[PDB]
Amino acid sequence: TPEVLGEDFIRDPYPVYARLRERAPVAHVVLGGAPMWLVLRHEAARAALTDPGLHKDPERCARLAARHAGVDAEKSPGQRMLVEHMLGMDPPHHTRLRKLVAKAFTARQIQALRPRIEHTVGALLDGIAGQGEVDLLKAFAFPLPLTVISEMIGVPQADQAAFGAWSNALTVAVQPQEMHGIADRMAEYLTGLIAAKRAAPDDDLISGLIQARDHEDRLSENELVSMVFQLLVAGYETTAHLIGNGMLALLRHPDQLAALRADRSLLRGAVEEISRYDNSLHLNTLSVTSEPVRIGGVRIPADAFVIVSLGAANHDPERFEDPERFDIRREAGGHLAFGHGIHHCMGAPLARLQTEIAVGALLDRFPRIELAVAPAELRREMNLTRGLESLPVRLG
Amino acid sequence: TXEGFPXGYX
Ligand code: HEM
Repeated sequence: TPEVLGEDFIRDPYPVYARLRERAPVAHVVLGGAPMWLVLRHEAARAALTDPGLHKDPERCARLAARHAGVDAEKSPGQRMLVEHMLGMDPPHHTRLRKLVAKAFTARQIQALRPRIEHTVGALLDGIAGQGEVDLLKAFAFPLPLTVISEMIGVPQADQAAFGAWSNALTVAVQPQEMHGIADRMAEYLTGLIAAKRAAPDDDLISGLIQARDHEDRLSENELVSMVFQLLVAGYETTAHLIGNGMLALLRHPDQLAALRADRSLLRGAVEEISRYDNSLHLNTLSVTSEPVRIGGVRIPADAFVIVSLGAANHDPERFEDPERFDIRREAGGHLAFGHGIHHCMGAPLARLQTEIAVGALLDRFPRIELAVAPAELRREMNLTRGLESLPVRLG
Repeated sequence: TXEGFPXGYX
């Protein structure tokens, strides 16, 4: 029988994972009324993530989804921007896109990353120092990656708040025409930005993406919009909630917080354990089969939705001992917070860099930081990205 | 959202 996964799962997924993962390495479940296959064990997850039988095909997903809702033309630029990126395609097309996007990074762009992150972190902490209590998400965890990614991409400072707010609104849309409307505005904005960098190339990643070439091959206008969008959003709320979840873990384990403050040689290991323990993404993006596939000994039929639970794999006792415990001194190497295989997260070094600097700088500036509320007052967002509604902290 | 469906997640 197909276990129904609802709002309780969304808010608190790891106890569901602990019960299904013991039963089999893959579970047949129903998520949002859609039957699908949930890969749970670490080995099975690595195999699924390297299995060419799992396809990124948003068009087939749409067609299959229409069938489960029993319902059955020109795509708007928003519609296209949402799905015409790296995570929306398979090789060879995926190989080409990611070859070109990797060329766009210049050495100057990469080197400015660390100085820029420490300057933004600095500015943000100067703006909250003196307040007794702040919501660390709105005051720090969300603005930092918004700024860093926006500056790397080339979004002007005066436009950054608005792009962030549109991203939040895209994230909470419930109806396709609404989502498409938000996306259409975003795509229109990114079309203007791209036009201005064609006319006057700067030292930003948009200009790098326009100029990248493989002989005469280049990113089309469509691919540019979709990739600039994905690069802006893929690390915005994901980095913020990594920082949020990690700071929450650190505050709920004050001995390790103090240990980390006293010994920065534990910082790298602390960021790794944050990704393993409570990653902002416990699920990867939806995949669809075209033919039967074999994952963890479980046969999955053709025309099936397949989702890989990075979180369940990261909490797999076959791979990590005492996996429900947060322990920065652990060997957390080999987690799947950034994926695995051809779609492995392109931004993983940047996400690690921002998180390491942000947490380090927080504990340096605010030695007496603590939760400002009782844990029973915290709430998780009703969202596939694992994140808190707020993180109230007393800076002291 | 980034496989073309409302409900966040891209
Ligand atoms: C803590 C923050 C982040 C987490 C947890 C994360 C996680 C992931 C995961 C798990 C995937 C694989 C998706 C799948 O297989 O369905 C992925 C892909 C990707 N991520 Fe990240 N990511 C983060 C930050 C970033 C940042 C900062 C960027 C860029 C600014 C970025 C850009 C990308 C891109 C372009 C892909 C697609 C690569 C491909 O499909 O070949 N991510 N991410």
